[PDB]
Amino acid sequence: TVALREIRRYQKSTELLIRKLPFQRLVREICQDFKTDLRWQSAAIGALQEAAEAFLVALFEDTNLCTIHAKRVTIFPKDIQLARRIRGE
Amino acid sequence: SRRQIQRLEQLLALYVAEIRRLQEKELDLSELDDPDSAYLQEARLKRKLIRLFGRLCELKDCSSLTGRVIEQRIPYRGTRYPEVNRRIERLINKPGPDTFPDYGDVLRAVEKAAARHSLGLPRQQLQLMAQDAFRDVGIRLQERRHLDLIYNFGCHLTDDYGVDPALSDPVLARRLRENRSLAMSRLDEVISKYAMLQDKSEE
Amino acid sequence: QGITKPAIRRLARRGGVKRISGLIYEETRGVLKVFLENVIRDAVTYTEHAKRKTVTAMDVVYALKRQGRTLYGF
Repeated sequence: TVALREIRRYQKSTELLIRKLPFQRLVREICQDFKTDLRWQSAAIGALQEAAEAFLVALFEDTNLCTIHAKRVTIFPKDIQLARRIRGE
Repeated sequence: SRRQIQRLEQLLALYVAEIRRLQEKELDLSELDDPDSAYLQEARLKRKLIRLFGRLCELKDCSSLTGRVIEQRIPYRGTRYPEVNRRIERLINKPGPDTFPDYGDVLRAVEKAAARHSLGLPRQQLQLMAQDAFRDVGIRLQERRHLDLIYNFGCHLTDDYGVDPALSDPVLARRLRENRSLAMSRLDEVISKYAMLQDKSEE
Repeated sequence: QGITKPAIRRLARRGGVKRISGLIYEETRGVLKVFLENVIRDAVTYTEHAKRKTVTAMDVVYALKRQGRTLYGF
């Protein structure tokens, strides 16, 4: 019998917003640039994707939290930068 | 029927086993170029498993909820005014993944609640109220998403274990610190790069 | 070819940002790549220190813990 925690994990995995093959290939490219020949557990790729998507989302959350305007408002690179200086690290 | 349910549970267990086996698979660089690689096959199995769980719950006539923290209602009690609070709560509890409000949404909520009930609130106090609420719930939503992340992170391989090897190895620790410096720098670089592109595409 | 604009827009929206400018797409790709470079750099450092030929999920976890608040509390 499968416990709910397992189901929770797998469910979270199906909710990722980035296509899995392009992500896999991005990892591949980076390893090529690093000139590293190592193998990778499929689990490690999954970990990388979940973490990366979390990092990006947190970046936008931080920008959102630092933008106090209330006009219809577009986020630019400087907003990103400011939010990172304020809420980052 | 009991037999059907039992059967579905067995199938769930099967898919879990297969997924674990795929998770342990060691991909070389070639396989990282493969659209059919163990990673993608794993993802497919996960989808199958989730659908199956749906069917299973419909057979038991129980909810299909998995007990994710992210599906819990987030209360907002922050002000003296229950009407404002209520609007804020309904705002951050909207159906779907994309619930996260911006400041404007929060301000508009506070204003509509203050007008509907004629609370006689000056714009300075309305604004400070909105700012504090937006901060509260923004931080709350962030931390909830974070909790959801660390709750569901990893697999059976990370279930086993554990102590960071760098704590017993000063050389490794040094290398990791240097790596950290490099990391922070490169991040700053890409960020400021696009900021400066913005500045040059202004003036 | 790379990661796609609707996905980037969805990532932004998940954080409460409804509207992003034109540069945000390319910047998001760049930040994604830089982040991955950092995590992989640390993970590979762990794998090579242990004289191992495959980067494990544990290596990536230990790497992630050095990236700031992301894995905090795990």
